[PDB]
Amino acid sequence: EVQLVESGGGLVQPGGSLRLSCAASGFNIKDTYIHWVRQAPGKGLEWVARIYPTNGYTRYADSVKGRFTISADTSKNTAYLQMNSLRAEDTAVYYCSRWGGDGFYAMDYWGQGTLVTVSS
Amino acid sequence: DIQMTQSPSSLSASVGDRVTITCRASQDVNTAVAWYQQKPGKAPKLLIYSASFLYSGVPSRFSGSRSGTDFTLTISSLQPEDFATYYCQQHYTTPPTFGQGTKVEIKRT
Repeated sequence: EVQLVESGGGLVQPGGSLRLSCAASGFNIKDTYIHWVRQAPGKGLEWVARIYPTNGYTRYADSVKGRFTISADTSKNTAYLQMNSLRAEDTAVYYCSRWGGDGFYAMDYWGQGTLVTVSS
Repeated sequence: DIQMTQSPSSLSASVGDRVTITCRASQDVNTAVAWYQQKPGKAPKLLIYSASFLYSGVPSRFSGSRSGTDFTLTISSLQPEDFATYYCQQHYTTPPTFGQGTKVEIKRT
């Protein structure tokens, strides 16, 4: 039942805020790295952040650095993306995924996508 | 934050055709390249990892190869369900970065 389920997107105006959810099932968040990857309406895939839920390690893309925070609740087996100070440019379908395991750093499982629209 | 340059933007072909997508890494990335497919409104799906290994369950008509900085995906005999968009990715460093995509469409006429 290895699956990622996302939640939390909607319409939100410029300079607003949103918390998306990626709840793991079938495996455990602490073990793997969790990625959020977005995809703007016309465009391709763009990596935004990453977290290792055992040690708490995060890395972020420049676009998002300082505006967004990725976090993990290991008891709940859920990761989060807190997106504050939302620019119109962040409108995309957000996807969390994982790295399979050791020596397997391809994103083998992804969630369905949650859409964040940002306009007036 | 190595860029992956993907050729072509799109192509048209038919059921049964052999097709080849290419990605060029701007730097040496070793073998740390994966290939994803994505159909519209759906999430990506891993096809190939470590530049040439088939992920479980993916159709044996798919193969990856590498030569230097160049990574190639061939689909040897296109089936209906293969008309989708394909992305390469490198994950050798942070950020993992993606090719801009190749929509593989059917020639209608």
